[PDB]
Amino acid sequence: QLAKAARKSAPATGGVK
Amino acid sequence: RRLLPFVSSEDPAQRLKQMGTLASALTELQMEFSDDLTYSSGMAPRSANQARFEEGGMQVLTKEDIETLEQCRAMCKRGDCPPLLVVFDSREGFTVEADGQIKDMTFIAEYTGDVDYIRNREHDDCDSMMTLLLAKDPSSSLVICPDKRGNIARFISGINNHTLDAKKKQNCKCVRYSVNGECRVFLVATRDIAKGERLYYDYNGYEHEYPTQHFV
Ligand SMILES: Nc1ncnc2c1ncn2[C@@H]1O[C@H](CSCC[C@H](N)C(=O)O)[C@@H](O)[C@H]1O
Repeated sequence: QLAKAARKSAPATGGVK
Repeated sequence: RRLLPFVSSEDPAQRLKQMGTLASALTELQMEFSDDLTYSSGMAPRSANQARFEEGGMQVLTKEDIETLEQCRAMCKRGDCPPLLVVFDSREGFTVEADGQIKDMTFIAEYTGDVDYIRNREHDDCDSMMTLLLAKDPSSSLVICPDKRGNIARFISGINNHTLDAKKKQNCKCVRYSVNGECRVFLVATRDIAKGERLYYDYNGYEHEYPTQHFV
């Protein structure tokens, strides 16, 4: 019954390397 | 450290074959190709996508790296796609592999789809949502939804964050940069990837909103 929602996230600071 | 444009496959037939694997996977998921962020009705307006709303701030894409991004986008538009192949794998579903050499710091693709409020997507079954903007006010937070419109980015695999050896599979990285005051999500090779090597990045690179216990 209870509805849950997977989400990817990425950093917004620190560059690539 | 500078972003590098990709080197598309020299053989025109090879680029056709590549573009076809993406077209087949999109058609399989009943999706339309879109190499940009789309702002739809009953979802988020383009005005909602403002980088100054990121809690803690967002790094800014430099003039040098913006020209690199435009160069890759112009290439995609003209027909020079990145040297990637969409391949169905029974243990992972659709996956993305390098169909040519990709050096470290090479721009792979932008994470595209429909931008919507996280608040409108709290119980959305889409297995491919990606955080766009993380605001202090949770009603201002945005999510990229490649359920109806999207590109290659949504087919790229993630690493299992629970295994001792799964971090070793990561060869690319998902970052968020400010471009003309807006949030943008990009994929970059973190090491030299060979032809046939499967692309993997950390799906939980900022938050931990994606269950990966079962990943291969
Ligand atoms: N390392 C991995 N092992 C197993 N499944 C994975 C995985 N990386 C990605 N996946 C699968 O891919 C999903 C994220 S969306 C990536 C595209 C997807 N495989 C598709 O066929 O459309 C996950 O929810 C999971 O089902």
